[PDB]
Amino acid sequence: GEADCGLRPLFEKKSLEDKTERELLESYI
Amino acid sequence: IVEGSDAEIGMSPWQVMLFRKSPQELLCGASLISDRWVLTAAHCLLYPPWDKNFTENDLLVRIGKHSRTRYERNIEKISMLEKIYIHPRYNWRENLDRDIALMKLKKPVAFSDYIHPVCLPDRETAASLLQAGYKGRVTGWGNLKEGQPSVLQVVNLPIVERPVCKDSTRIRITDNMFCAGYKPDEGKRGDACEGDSGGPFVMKSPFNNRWYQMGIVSWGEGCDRDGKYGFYTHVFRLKKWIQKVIDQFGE
Amino acid sequence: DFEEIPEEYL
Ligand SMILES: N[C@@H](Cc1ccccc1)[C@H](O)CNS(=O)(=O)c1ccc2ccccc2c1
Ligand code: NA
Repeated sequence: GEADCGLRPLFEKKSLEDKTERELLESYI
Repeated sequence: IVEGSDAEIGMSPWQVMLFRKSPQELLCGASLISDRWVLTAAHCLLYPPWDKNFTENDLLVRIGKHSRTRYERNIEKISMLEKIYIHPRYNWRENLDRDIALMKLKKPVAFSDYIHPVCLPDRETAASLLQAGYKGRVTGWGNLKEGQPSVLQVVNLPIVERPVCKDSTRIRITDNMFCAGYKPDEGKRGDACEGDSGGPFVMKSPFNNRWYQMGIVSWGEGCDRDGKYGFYTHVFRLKKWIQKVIDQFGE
Repeated sequence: DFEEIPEEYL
């Protein structure tokens, strides 16, 4: 897997959440 | 995408558009897995019953996009293909088993706020996250109904139980596919639709906060129909073929 | 329907 893969410059990288990723996290029960 | 919403800017920086040179048109979606490799669905390139068979020179890839139709000056990077690889056991005759393909770009694309690769899962990530009820995310510029979006669209959809998937269709379902979508009881809606194929079904690991590409938008019977689900290529199950292609032919 | 892309790409 590529070192920095899957971390988004305008979100993960600056620790901002997008509008609906919490819905995903809430689904991982 | 049907019943989705507008993407935020830089929300899906691995989203790639497959774009036909002549006529100039959207063929499919795709995703960036490294600076020289783009992943898509085999049927976006080869589907003989509809006389579809693109070679490298028929196609361009457009990375960093948000608007469907705009040429996004200083934001997007358009790339030419060096070579296309279609899974040797891709089954276009029967059920789109192994609906996967890689495209190698002629030069590295430069990463930016708008351009960044997605992770591919490992066995443990797949075992952990590919569970009925767990939601992933589908993005694309495809039809808004079974009309067309101004900007990249997004919807989050739950993975559905294997039996339910099979009981929804007369097509023979393989272990290289999973379906996702809300049930009629579940109230909510949403689906991939025409033009979204090849694009990524992704999930964000709660363990390392990374986005992983779990599926590739493969097929459905209509878009957002009650009692029907979208089918996705199971990326981990085909990862050895991926690694093989990249290791043999990449640098 | 699509905006014209630079000809360097075509
Ligand atoms: N958006 C398309 C995707 C597609 C296009 C061409 C070939 C395969 C898939 C629709 O989902 C296609 N819908 S379909 O015509 O009902 C269909 C569904 C399942 C199939 C399975 C194997 C082969 C062809 C299929 C066509
Ligand atoms: Na449905």
